[PDB]
Amino acid sequence: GLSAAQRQVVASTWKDIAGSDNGAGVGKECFTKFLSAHHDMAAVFGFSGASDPGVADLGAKVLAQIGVAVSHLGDEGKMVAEMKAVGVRHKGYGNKHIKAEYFEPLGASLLSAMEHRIGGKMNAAAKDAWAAAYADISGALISGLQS
Ligand code: HEM
Repeated sequence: GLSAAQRQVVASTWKDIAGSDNGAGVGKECFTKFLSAHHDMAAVFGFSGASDPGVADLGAKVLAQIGVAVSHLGDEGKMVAEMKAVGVRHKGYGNKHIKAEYFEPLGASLLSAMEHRIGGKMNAAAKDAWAAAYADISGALISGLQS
């Protein structure tokens, strides 16, 4: 699971990529590749491919969640309180599908995008900490997900 160092290496890489945009250019470029490589979900998000500005609307709003979740990682006292609520919302979306199997990929593929901003600071302890933490952030959302 998350370690004492990874949990810290997470808040150290989120205070640079998000900064003020909170990951605005991290979700629009992350979900974009996901929607494309994943056409079965492109219709679930509400786009016609990886060329719709709507993606930046979801990723930008999704990245923020991970940001608020990066300040807790193991702290599931409140972090899961909001994330768990997201799942309860996804289960009541329009596609009526959503799967945690897609979360991992959308999470791992996200790290490949993070390097875009802190490409000079994204070190091994940074991509491995967010790769293991993304499982707890997106995983905690699977609590209220899947009605
Ligand atoms: C890969 C599986 C996922 C699918 C298919 C999915 C799909 C969606 C869809 C369809 C929407 C709303 C579409 C619209 O804008 O009309 C949405 C919103 C959202 N998703 Fe996801 N999502 C997934 C994973 C995640 C994960 C892992 C997170 C957490 C990091 C997340 C966080 C959010 C947030 C925060 C919103 C917006 C809620 C708000 O209005 O505040 N989603 N998602």
